[PDB]
Amino acid sequence: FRKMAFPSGKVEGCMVQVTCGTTTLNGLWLDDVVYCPRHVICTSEDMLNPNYEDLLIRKSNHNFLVQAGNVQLRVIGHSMQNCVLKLKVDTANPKTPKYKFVRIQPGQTFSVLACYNGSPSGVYQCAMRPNFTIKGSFLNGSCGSVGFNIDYDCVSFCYMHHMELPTGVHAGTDLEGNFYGPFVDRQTAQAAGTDTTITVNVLAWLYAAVINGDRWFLNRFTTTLNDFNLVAMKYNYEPLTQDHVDILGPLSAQTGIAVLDMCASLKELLQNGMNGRTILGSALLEDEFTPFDVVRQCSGV
Amino acid sequence: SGFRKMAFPSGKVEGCMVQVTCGTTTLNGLWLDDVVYCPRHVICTSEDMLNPNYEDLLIRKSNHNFLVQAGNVQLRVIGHSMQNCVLKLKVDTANPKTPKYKFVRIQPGQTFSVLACYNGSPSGVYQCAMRPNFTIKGSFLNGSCGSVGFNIDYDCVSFCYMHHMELPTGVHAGTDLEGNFYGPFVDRQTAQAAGTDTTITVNVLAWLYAAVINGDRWFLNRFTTTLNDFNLVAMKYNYEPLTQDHVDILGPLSAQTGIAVLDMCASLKELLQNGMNGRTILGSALLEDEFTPFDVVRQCS
Ligand SMILES: *[C@@H](O)[C@H](C[C@@H]1CCNC1=O)NC(=O)[C@H](CC(C)C)NC(=O)OC[C@@H]1CCC(=O)N1Cc1ccc2c(c1)OC(F)(F)O2
Ligand SMILES: *[C@@H](O)[C@H](C[C@@H]1CCNC1=O)NC(=O)[C@H](CC(C)C)NC(=O)OC[C@@H]1CCC(=O)N1Cc1ccc2c(c1)OC(F)(F)O2
Repeated sequence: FRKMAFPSGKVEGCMVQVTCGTTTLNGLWLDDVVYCPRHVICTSEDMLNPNYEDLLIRKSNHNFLVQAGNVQLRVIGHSMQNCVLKLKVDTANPKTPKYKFVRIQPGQTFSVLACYNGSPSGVYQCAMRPNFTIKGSFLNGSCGSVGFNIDYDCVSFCYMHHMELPTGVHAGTDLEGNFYGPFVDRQTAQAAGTDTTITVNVLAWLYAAVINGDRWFLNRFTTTLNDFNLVAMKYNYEPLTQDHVDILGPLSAQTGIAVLDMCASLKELLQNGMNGRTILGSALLEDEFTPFDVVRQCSGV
Repeated sequence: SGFRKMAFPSGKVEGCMVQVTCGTTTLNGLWLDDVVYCPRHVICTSEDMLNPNYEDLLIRKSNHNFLVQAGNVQLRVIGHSMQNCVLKLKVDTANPKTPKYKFVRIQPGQTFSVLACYNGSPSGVYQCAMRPNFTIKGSFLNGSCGSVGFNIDYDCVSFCYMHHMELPTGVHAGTDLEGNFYGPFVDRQTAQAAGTDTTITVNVLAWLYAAVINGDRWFLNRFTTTLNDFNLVAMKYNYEPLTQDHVDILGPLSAQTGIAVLDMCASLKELLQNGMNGRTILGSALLEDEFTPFDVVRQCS
């Protein structure tokens, strides 16, 4: 059972390089518009406390160099929507997929296409943490890399990358330019709120470990939803809602394990530990698979 | 901690996937220039899979018995031949999305990305390591055969794996793109068993180098060993012996850290013989063996 990213080709065809001054990062080119982080317009000194509206009015279209491979695209207009800069260019991207912009919920997963200088570098699956960070792999020059999900042939973009926090986690916006979380695109040290574990996802992953014939963790005990949630919250796990229980049905039916029976198993693991043993390889409980993720990977989408 | 299994962007390979059908048996093929490569067992009915005679099955076949499709568009077959366990179908159209490519045969311990495909359609991409027993731990469902594993160096796709089967323990086996199986497996629907697996020592050493790069270096000792002494001890812990090629591919990390490979070997030996003693490395009490030296450099630097 594998953490699996969406095929990235439809997104690769949209990545371009955007430069302003000595600053270079990635942009996303959809039809005749290039989307990128607005802090591209900032110098070193600008980044410590940037008045973006002020810095933006002092720029011309010709301050922005956009490159699709070897080809420069001419910027014929620019505007700003929250923390994203939109650069209108004179050519349409014929590789534009069917797409939508979505804001994802904490606990949901998406694929990241990490890019440098407009060139795709790697792809991997991430979850929006409850504290609205993401545990990504992003180096200098990764900004403007995007996160996405694919449904049929439609790409739903949900994340654009802007920053790293001192703990090594990452923060960014949706494609409307609104940050996930209480962060700001200024070069200052920013801490996140206390993170919590995505309980419905841990439960999905336990079911997966069962489906792959691993069940040392199961038990005869059982629990009410509320008593589970009391213990969950004590251990900085998110509460489990009835809709979460509903979502887990399919995995429940599949294995013949009632959701609340699996909650009892997870409660025992929280309280006792893994006593050295491991599940699907991991010394640690995994919380970045949604129920959909586990199912779709026992379906074949 | 802070390391992710990261796959290569899959777009260049997505542009090469097709489906190949013989009667009702459909699997995936790889379309490069005017040849489609696929597992030869596409020519087998279930009765043939039980104990197939491939050369006889192939002589009964003509070009017009092979249905090759890119999406729903038929690609006409104008020639067919068998190379080891792969079928080569000459087609009348050169794939306009053919990337720069080569066919490489990887060594155990090397990692690659798998683009899991069904009916010629990509479902997901993920990183795999070739185990020392020549199996991989994939996520492969019915209809996945002919999915390929690859690395991308610059813009050149090195195809190293094509999927053919599952083993009784639920791990996976297949061939290179010349059709030669990795490991002592054959494409027949008979129960086969993989060698007992071992830990990929070269990758563990890469992981220790990664830890040192990130400032986690308690396990470094003042000592060294010969390669032979290390190998004899390591085999007692179900670790793979190192090869000269392993020593060579650790060169860049050795140089980056100034820690000679054989000194790191001595550090590892001490971890094996004395244990971790309740310590963590990179956040874990488990040594990771599915990140190659290349993987470490790509995520550190
Ligand atoms: C893309 O332009 C780039 C992406 C970064 C670079 C390294 N990894 C990334 O993800 N963005 C930025 O550099 C971003 C630009 C601002 C104008 C928004 N700055 C940034 O991340 O600066 C440091 C960061 C801002 C928020 C915060 O708390 N810090 C301070 C900090 C201090 C020490 C750190 C650290 C961040 O990350 C660390 F590496 F772990 O150590
Ligand atoms: C692609 O055509 C397909 C891929 C399979 C489908 C399920 N997972 C896969 O990887 N290949 C085959 O079905 C393949 C075709 C033959 C011509 C090789 N056969 C196959 O995998 O047959 C079963 C397998 C062959 C070697 C072996 O020992 N077996 C028997 C077996 C028994 C019990 C199993 C098992 C395999 O896998 C298990 F799920 F773990 O349980």
